[PDB]
Amino acid sequence: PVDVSVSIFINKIYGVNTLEQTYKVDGYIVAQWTGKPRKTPGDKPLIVENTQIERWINNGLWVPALEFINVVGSPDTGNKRLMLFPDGRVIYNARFLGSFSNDMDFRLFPFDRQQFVLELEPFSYNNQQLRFSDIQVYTENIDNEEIDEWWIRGKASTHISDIRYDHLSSVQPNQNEFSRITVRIDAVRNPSYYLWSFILPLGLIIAASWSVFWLESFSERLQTSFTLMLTVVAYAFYTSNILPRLPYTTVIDQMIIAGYGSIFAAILLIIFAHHRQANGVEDDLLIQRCRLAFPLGFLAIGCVLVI
Amino acid sequence: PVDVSVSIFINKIYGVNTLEQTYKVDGYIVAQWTGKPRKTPGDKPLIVENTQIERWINNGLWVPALEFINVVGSPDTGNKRLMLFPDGRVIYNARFLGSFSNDMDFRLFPFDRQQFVLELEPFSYNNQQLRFSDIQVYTENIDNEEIDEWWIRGKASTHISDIRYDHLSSVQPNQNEFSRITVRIDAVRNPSYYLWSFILPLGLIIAASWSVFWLESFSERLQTSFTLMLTVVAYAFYTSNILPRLPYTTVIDQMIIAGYGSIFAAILLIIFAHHRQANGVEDDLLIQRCRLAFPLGFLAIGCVLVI
Amino acid sequence: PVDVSVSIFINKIYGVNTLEQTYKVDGYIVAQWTGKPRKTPGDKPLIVENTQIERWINNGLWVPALEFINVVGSPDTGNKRLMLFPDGRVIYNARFLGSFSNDMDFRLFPFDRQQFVLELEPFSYNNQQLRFSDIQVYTENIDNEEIDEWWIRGKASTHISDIRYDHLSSVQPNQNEFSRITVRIDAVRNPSYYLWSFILPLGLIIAASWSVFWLESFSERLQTSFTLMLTVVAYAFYTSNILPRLPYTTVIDQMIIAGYGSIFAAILLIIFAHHRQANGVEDDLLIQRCRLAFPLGFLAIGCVLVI
Amino acid sequence: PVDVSVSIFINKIYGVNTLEQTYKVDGYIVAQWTGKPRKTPGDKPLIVENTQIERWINNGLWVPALEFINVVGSPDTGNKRLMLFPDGRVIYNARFLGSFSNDMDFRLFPFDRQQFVLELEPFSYNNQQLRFSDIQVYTENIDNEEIDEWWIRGKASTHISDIRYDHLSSVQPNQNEFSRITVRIDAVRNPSYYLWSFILPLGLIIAASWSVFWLESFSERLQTSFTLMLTVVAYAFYTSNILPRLPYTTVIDQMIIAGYGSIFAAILLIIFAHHRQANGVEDDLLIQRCRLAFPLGFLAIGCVLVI
Amino acid sequence: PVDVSVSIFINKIYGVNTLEQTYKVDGYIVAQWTGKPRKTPGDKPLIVENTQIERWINNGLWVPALEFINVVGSPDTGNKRLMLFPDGRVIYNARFLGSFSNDMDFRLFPFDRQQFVLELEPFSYNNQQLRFSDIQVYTENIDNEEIDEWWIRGKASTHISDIRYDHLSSVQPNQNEFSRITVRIDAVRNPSYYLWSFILPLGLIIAASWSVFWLESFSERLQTSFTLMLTVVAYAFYTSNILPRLPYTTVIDQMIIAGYGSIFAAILLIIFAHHRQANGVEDDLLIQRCRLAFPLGFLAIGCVLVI
Ligand SMILES: CN1CCN(C(=O)O[C@@H]2c3nccnc3C(=O)N2c2ccc(Cl)cn2)CC1
Ligand SMILES: CN1CCN(C(=O)O[C@@H]2c3nccnc3C(=O)N2c2ccc(Cl)cn2)CC1
Ligand SMILES: CN1CCN(C(=O)O[C@@H]2c3nccnc3C(=O)N2c2ccc(Cl)cn2)CC1
Ligand SMILES: CN1CCN(C(=O)O[C@@H]2c3nccnc3C(=O)N2c2ccc(Cl)cn2)CC1
Ligand SMILES: CN1CCN(C(=O)O[C@@H]2c3nccnc3C(=O)N2c2ccc(Cl)cn2)CC1
Repeated sequence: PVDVSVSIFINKIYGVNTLEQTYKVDGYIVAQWTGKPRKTPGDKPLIVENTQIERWINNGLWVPALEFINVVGSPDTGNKRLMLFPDGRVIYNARFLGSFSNDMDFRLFPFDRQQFVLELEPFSYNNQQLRFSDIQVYTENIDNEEIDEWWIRGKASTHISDIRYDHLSSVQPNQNEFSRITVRIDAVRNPSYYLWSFILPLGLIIAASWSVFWLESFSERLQTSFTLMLTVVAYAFYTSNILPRLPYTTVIDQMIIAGYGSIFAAILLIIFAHHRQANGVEDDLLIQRCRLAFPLGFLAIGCVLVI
Repeated sequence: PVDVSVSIFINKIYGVNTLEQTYKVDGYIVAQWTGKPRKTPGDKPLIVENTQIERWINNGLWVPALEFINVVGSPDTGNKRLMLFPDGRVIYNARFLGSFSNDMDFRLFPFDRQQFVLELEPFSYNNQQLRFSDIQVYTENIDNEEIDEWWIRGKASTHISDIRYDHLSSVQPNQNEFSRITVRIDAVRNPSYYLWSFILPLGLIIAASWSVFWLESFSERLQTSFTLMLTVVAYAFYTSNILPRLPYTTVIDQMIIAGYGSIFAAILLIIFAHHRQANGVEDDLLIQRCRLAFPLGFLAIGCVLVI
Repeated sequence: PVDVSVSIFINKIYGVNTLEQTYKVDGYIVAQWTGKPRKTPGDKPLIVENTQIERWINNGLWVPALEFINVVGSPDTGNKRLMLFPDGRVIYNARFLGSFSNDMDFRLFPFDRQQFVLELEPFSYNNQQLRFSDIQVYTENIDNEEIDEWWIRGKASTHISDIRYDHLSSVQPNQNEFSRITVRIDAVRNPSYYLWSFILPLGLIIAASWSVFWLESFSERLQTSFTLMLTVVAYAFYTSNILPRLPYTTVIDQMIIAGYGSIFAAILLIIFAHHRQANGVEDDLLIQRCRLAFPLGFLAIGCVLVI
Repeated sequence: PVDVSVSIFINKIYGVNTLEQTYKVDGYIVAQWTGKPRKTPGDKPLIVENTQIERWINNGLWVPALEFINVVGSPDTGNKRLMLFPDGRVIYNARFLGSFSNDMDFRLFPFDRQQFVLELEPFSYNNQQLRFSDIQVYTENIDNEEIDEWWIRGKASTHISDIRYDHLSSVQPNQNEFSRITVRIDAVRNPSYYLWSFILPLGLIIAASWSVFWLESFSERLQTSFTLMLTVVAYAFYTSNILPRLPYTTVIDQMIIAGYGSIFAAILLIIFAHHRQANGVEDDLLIQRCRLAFPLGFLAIGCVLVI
Repeated sequence: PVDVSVSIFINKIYGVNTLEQTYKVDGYIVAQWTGKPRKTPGDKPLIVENTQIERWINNGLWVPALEFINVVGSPDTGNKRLMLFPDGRVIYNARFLGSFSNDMDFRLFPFDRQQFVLELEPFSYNNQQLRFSDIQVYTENIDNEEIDEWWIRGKASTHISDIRYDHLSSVQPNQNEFSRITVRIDAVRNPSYYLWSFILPLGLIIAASWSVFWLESFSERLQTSFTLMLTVVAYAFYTSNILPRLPYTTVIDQMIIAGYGSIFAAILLIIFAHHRQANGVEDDLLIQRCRLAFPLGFLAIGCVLVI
């Protein structure tokens, strides 16, 4: 059972696709194992780049194909390198840019916590043939957190395991466990942009909605919530067109639903204030003055949606 | 007639193109058929990965090309593996990402039922040369329905059948039936996002539209439905910029039309109210008070569109 | 002069690009021609799939390149197959997906009739070297038009001709006419979406524009016409974002220009009615009541557009 | 010094990318030169299609690589052809699709004059080794300009010149001038769509803005200018979503700023009119009756854009 | 320790992706080194183009792969050229187009200062095997600055350095410093388009907002502030849709925030003016006439955000 020791060097994690639950990783794989000793020129290690690697594989060099289990599509492999040592050991070094897949929950956007994952697994060789000895992951990142969209928490957490593959086994009974390296990088979204540019003005819109009650006439009170309604639509349009695509409501979506709610609720009280009377124009002196009543009724219903 | 056994492993079904009637399928194919026995190194099955498979083919390994009938474009093939057993049998295993085509009706969106389909068929060998012995499909999915756009329902239908290509047959008469594997995976759309952020406020807009009759003045009444019209336009827009491209009207698309209708029907009633008179300002006390007439008249005419 | 029988089987015609004048065709080419008899294994027809065709060609197999004349870029090719019969004859079968070029008039959108074309031609052999014996095209489609964007009308037109490249001929004089196959598929656009979701409400906006004249005051008449204008801009905006980009105006675009007009004409009359007076508010006592005059005056200006 | 004759046949010029200063050119390249006499099968010219050309190159056939100096990326090449004549001469024919770069000024859009340029040059051979003997360009386009976005004007300009790369020469001193073919194709934009759907309504918006002065009251005069303001924004938007992305203002863009200006200037005058007084309500019966004054001040700013 | 002399020729720097922090570079690499003397045809340096380069490599030509350290994905390579001299020296020449990554701060857009960076380093060989003797960069760009998006300021930066990978060294101890060429080009953004088309009209929007205090009534003062609010939303939208996407606010983003605030402060002062009284309509003679107060109060807070 060949021991393969791995090092992944992560260069940039970028381009998160909310819809596809996808993110881009550029970096390097280094894979090392020990073969039977060789005679290299001089005595110095033999270097074999790109094209020539296939030539060595033809003359019988075992260079096992390691699949990125959760890569969507197949990665752009940059340069490849075989490092063949005379003491026997073999190093395969190559650059890759890949699009990777992971479960991503975006429901509390723009306050999501996500985690970026890599899954390596030898493509054709079982655990009894090729085994992952160890893995080091190097996230050569740090600093400039507010210039980048995401805050990396940890240093990269790792777990090597055995996967079975209990569908038709049968082919090779007793031996259908593959060893799998699983690298996880934890991360937090830097919400500033979304707070100041989406959350804040959506609030000023929402708040200023409640100023509909400081209007004197019923005609004023009502004709204005129609403009005010048109505003939340202008906003939802502005919001939706800019924000990441998801198949669900995020927190910001709910804020917008709440805007439609306060305003539609406003419409109802306002019409109600007017026509519920003991004459015709008996506008409920206190209900018309719910100018404080439901702004804080919104903030109570607001603090409960937080739970 | 070579018996070929297939097993398809479905990893991710994503990216439905509504206009193109398209979806993405990531997975693995395993194909097995049995040959004349080989003398393999050691005695354990021989592994041939990617490039070396072509090398084996140039030397006469029969690897029959299995075509994805309904793949739009030609799939992204990942690692390929030939697994050659001494008892003769041959296993072809490769990872694939493909764009598949199937008839998709999205009329009752966002509540569509869809079925993601795969059709396998040997590219050059007929039922009398190469035959599909059996096929199993494994969708090793589970959990997180409320996170995903699509909810898979069954375990996946399978069907092997025989296709008669009766166009110039003639070339090889009597032997022009190809055997076809058909996988069908049932699905339902996640209607939550479309309900809460589209259906709901669209209703509040349509509903608030009716509050125009609670206005005292005629000029207020009329000038108002023009802001109100401007609303359903800004809203139809927000919908169409965000919702999926189609060549037909969905349930939402209709709501928008009924939206335009209520307002335009209103405008007419309002002018009628005013100008159908025996003086100038004889507003039909009852017709100006059709505040209940067409709000509940909209629910009957609205629900008849459901039949 | 080698006789080539061609047969194209059309699977999907999708993805029309209105600015670039483009469409996608997925299907298969089958080309048949006859060589000197071969000694094939058994005596049965010899099959050569993908990778191997190029190999036979290094050993002198003439497999002439047939070019897609009006293809944009170079086609996505699926599986290749040579079918080599012992009596001499040779059949080439391949799958393709290509983006094709053709003149397309979209002036009468959403009611265009279009025709999707394939133009095949030998890439290197003239009419005296390679000639198209015949060509048949099978678009084994039918049914479900109300699901697809386009409705195919005919069964496909065919045309074999001779193309005379008379630019420097000279090199090989008297012999530079290549034989060309031309396929034609007629189609009609499915106007349903555009009828209900563009034409109808745009008609309602314009119609409701005319309701400006039932407004009592001048202040009312002119201000409401500003909202009216903004609704046509909001509509102008919703139209252009969803509708296909063209370098010319369609029918829907004109309805829009007509909209801005009916509204701008009213602005002018409305100011006129009021300021053309013998006192100050002498709205030409009758002209303000052109409530019927220019709506049907619009429909006549509308039918002058039948020309 | 090898004499090479070139002929380019342009099939389609399309897809102008304003931002990147790029356009697509599809066509064929033909190059002819005279080698040492050969013995071809029969004695008529030998044809070598695609794959097979490298094979001929591997055996010492000089097929010199001619680079498209201004191509963005590397061209999509379709079928390749070698034509080997017994008298020595060699013909290289290939189809290409390329994105080419040239300086493009889009300021006076939608009436720009652009020129599509192709630049050809041997990649590895200097003027003393390989020289462009002559070149002719064929624009086999014609008819129906009214359906196409761009109108090709001339019959294509041609220039063979010598480029002196005087950077370290040194390597090969006295000999580092490359021969360069320059093709120029002038064209004009189809101004129809933009005149009718941008300029005409952009104008009617700006014009109707001026009706603010026929409003009687000060509220009306001031408040409407705000609604009037929102319209130039909504119009600014539609303009921006549809029109080409540039790093500078176009004519229309300036038209839009002028819309914003006329309205902001009106805001001031309207306020000035009201408050420049000898009472409170000394509304300049005249400055409020600059109803003719500043529409022609706009026609003046309009004619100043020409100076 | 092989001396490699490098020269980069920059053709075009374009296509900057703000979210990915990406930009496109088209140009040429020249690499020169001296090997052991060769026997070339004639005595003139031998030319080996594209395809034939690998053929020389398979015969043992050392052609070391130079990695673009900071490239995103792997470059589109055009023509390659090997120039093999009799005296030993070898020149590698290739055109390339790549997307490169560099840290980009876009906080004070549109008044950005950026620097476009290229990083070269041998993929497999350290400082002791392969060393960069010198490098010159030629950016033969100039002029028409007001036509191109970015104004290249300095000439070109050059820095050869030694990178110490101190990760498992071990494998090759004492020798794991690679020599790195770093090219820096400074550039400044052309702020014209965003000034004249964004900054300016945004300013006129904000300013014309303050005129709400010149309105006589409270309803005039309040209701208009809502149309004023919807106008900022409209502008936010138009801005957002056109401007480059980033994860943080730029200057324009703040202007919009300031716009939202100014309107909300107005909603407040205005309601307050009205209800802070000793009667009911005692509109504070100074606070109603904060017509100068907070137009200038915005200018100090506007001037303090700059400092
Ligand atoms: C990464 N590597 C290991 C797994 N492979 C694989 O084994 O494929 C399928 C697979 N994919 C998903 C889930 N289960 C299975 C399974 O049981 N397979 C299988 C089963 C038998 C044989 Cl001979 C080959 N493959 C592809 C290459
Ligand atoms: C998957 N497969 C079966 C179909 N092949 C082929 O049959 O293509 C066509 C095809 N496509 C669609 C409908 N009918 C036909 C037909 O009659 N064909 C055909 C073409 C050539 C020959 Cl020799 C025999 N048959 C190619 C490979
Ligand atoms: C199908 N086809 C590809 C184009 N080929 C070719 O003929 O190239 C050009 C071409 N393209 C478009 C229009 N006319 C011509 C012409 O007259 N050509 C030409 C010019 C010289 C020689 Cl030797 C051969 N052909 C020939 C066969
Ligand atoms: C078509 N083409 C191929 C590449 N060639 C080349 O000359 O590239 C560079 C280049 N590109 C742009 C501007 N100047 C130069 C220069 O002086 N070069 C150069 C550098 C070294 C050597 Cl040996 C030869 N040429 C020139 C002709
Ligand atoms: C340009 N070139 C040199 C080095 N390569 C390389 O060094 O890969 C990794 C790498 N990438 C990023 C950061 N550090 C390292 C490291 O220490 N590696 C490594 C791992 C094993 C061996 Cl033998 C040599 N080097 C990449 C290609």
